[PDB]
Amino acid sequence: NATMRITNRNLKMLTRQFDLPKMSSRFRKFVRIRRHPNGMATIISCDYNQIKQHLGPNEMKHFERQFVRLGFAENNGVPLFAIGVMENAAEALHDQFEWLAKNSPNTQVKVGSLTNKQFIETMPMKKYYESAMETLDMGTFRFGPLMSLSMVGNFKEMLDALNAAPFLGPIMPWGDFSEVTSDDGPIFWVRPGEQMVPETAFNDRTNAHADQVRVKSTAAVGVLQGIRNPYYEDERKAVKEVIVFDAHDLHKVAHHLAMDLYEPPVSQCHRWVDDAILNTMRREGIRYAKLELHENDMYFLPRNVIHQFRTVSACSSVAWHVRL
Ligand SMILES: O=C(O)CCC(=O)C(=O)O
Ligand SMILES: [Fe+2]
Repeated sequence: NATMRITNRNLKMLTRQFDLPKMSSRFRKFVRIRRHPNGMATIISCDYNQIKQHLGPNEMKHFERQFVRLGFAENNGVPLFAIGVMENAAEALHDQFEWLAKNSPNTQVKVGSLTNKQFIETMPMKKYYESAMETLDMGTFRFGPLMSLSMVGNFKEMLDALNAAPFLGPIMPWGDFSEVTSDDGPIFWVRPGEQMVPETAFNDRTNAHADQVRVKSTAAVGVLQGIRNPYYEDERKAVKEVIVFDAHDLHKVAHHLAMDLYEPPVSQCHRWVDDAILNTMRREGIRYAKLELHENDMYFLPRNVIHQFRTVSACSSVAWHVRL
C-alpha cells in the first residue's frame, strides 16, 4: 500500500513535467519509485521474486521490457532515474563463477593483492576459484580480487544464460534495444569484500566515474552473485554500497570532484566520495542516491550517471555497456 502510494506520487510528479513511457495499471503495482531522502535522486526498482508469483511467463516478459523502457526514460537527453534495480532477478541464473572454474579452468587470470596495490598475480582460473573457496568465511574471502575477464574477446554458454535471464535480453549489447564493438563486454570479475588483513584495511572500491564507449557516454548493466561454496531472500547479503549522481548534475559533480571525464574510468576521480563530501555537494544543489545492492540483483545505470561502488561482501559481477 505505502510503496504503491509513494510510487504513484513520484510518477505523478514526473509526469507533470516529462512524457514517461507508459505501463499498464497491473504492472505499475510491481514498480517501486522513490527519491533518496538525503540526496533526492530517484531510484526505480522491482522485486522479481514478487513478480514471478503473480505474472505468467509471457506477461513477465512484457513487464520486463516495459520496466527497462521506463527505467531508461529521458527528458531532453537526460535520464530521469539515477539507477534501476531488479531485485532477486538473477536468482535462477546459474553460478557463473563455478561455471568458469569448471568449463574454462586453465584460463590465465590476473589477481590483485590484498596488501600491495602494485602486485598482480597470474594463475589458472581453477586455482583462483579454489583459493577463494578455501578462504571464504562469513561473507568475505581472504584472497585477492579477480581482474576483469572479457566474455566476448565456449563462453557462449554464459552469454546464452544471460540472454535468457529476466530483463537482460533486450539490453545485451546485441539486444533489441541496442543501436548495434567488443569493448562493450560483457566482462566478468570477482571482489572479495572489504576486510582487515594481517592488521590493515583492504579497501574494495571503484572510484567515481561515468561509463563511456571509448568518447561517448553509455548505459551500463550489471548482474551480481554472492560467492558461495557449493535461504531467505529477504536476508540475502548486501554486496555493494552504491553512490549514484543524477545525470542532470554530470557537470556539477565532475567539477566538484575535479574529475577528468576524458580519462578512462579508473583514473577519472582521485577522491573517494564519503558522506562529508555528499553533504557538501548537496549544498550546490547536486542530487544523489546512496543504496545497497544485494546478491542476485541486477542493475542498470543510465548514461551520464556518475557512480561509485564499494564491495561490502564477496561477490561476482558480470557487466557491460549498451548503446541504447
Ligand atoms: O561494481 C563495481 O565495482 C563498479 C560497477 C560499475 O561501475 C558499473 O556497472 O558500471
Ligand atoms: Fe561503472
